[PDB]
Amino acid sequence: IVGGYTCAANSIPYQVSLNSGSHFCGGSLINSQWVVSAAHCYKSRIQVRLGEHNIDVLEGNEQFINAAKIITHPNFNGNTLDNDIMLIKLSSPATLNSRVATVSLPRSCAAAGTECLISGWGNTKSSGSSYPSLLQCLKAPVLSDSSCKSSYPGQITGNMICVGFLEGGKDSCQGDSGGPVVCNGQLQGIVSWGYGCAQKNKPGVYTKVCNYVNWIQQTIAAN
Amino acid sequence: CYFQNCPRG
Ligand SMILES: [Ca+2]
Repeated sequence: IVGGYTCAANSIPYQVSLNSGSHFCGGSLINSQWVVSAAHCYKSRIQVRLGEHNIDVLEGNEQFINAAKIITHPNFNGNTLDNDIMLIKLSSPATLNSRVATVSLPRSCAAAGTECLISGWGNTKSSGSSYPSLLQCLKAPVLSDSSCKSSYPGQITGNMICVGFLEGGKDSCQGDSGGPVVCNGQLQGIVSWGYGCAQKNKPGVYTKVCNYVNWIQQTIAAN
Repeated sequence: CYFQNCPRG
């Protein structure tokens, strides 16, 4: 997250860190046994870390659970990143408490202008790099579909939404992928891709979660 | 990722 702030200790209890030796992607807890993330974050071996604040120090609220089932959307396209959504079923149920909570799926798609909360342990620099130990937060508005497409000509599908600032400076970045975009307590987006990080006229592009509610519920019910 | 489109993983 570039241009954000350090989140209040465990003020994003639904945030998860996908680990395979080290943090490589984010995700979000939607129920005691399932995590939603980005399909491009796929790996054959994944340890899900819950209740994380400072990913480099054991604080005492963490729960480390191995992923049992890893299911990428059947229509995921690695070249366009269309349908960049993935579901993970934990090997054992997560214990829900004050530091580990689930986030609600959307009842309807978010309207342009809706302010949301984006979070992650990704790069905080637009040039070079700097990875934080503490979870970073960023408040940003959903952009009109028109704006989104004009920023990324011929690259925006109906399954993508832009969230951020055309002026640049504040944005998600490498390491934030799979992370949540929450608007009014509902998961509306998943960190997917973008042109560089925090560049003007190049806001972050996110998976439009409201288009996948049916698929998510059906996949969970079937597995 | 600099001056190009890339996933943010
Ligand atoms: Ca920790």
